[PDB]
Amino acid sequence: HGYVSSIQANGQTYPGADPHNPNPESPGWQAENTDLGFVEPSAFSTPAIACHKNARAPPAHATVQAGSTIKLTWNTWPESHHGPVLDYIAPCNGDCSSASAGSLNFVKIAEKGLISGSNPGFWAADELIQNGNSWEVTIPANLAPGKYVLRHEIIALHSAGNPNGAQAYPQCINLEVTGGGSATPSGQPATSFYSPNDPGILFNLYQSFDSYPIPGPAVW
Ligand SMILES: [Cu+2]
Repeated sequence: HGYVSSIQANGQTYPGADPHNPNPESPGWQAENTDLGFVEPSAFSTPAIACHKNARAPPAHATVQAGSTIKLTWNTWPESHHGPVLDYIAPCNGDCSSASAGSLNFVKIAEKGLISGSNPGFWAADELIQNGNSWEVTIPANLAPGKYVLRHEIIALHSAGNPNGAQAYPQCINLEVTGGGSATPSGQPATSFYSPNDPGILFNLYQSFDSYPIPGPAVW
């Protein structure tokens, strides 16, 4: 349990989207993750998996040049919640202030899963804790200018050995990308990412293994 509480682009720092205090200057999507909780695998076929429960587009955006870095800080992250950290992006039409999360066509732009070991092993989520509860996302240098939605996610696997036990923590952020990129992605809705029986979703931390198959589509 946790949420993205701060968003940095050089510098400019923005507050994250606290579900108990919707804030007009935050570029984080305004969701009903009031427990700072997760979306369960049975909901991976519903719009909740895009930007979290009942998420609504915010009226602010972070501005960032293609090729530069966004640094995201979580308010906290528990050591128990081992799992991958994944980043996706979708173009957004219009000013992105009325966009439906379920209609966004995302591509994956970065991922990290198991780093080393097993039972339970050391994971991207553990690195995120060691970094200071923070993660960096590089916006692809050839991404064309425009309005986009960044979807940053941890999938916690501490109960994922049981059916419906994985816990997905998506957090969406409105971006305006600037610069000299030329390419636009051809993505798919977030309901296409994951299934309850994917090997990286139904995954037992508490045994020996030497790899982890990261779920979702290929990095763009
Ligand atoms: Cu939790």
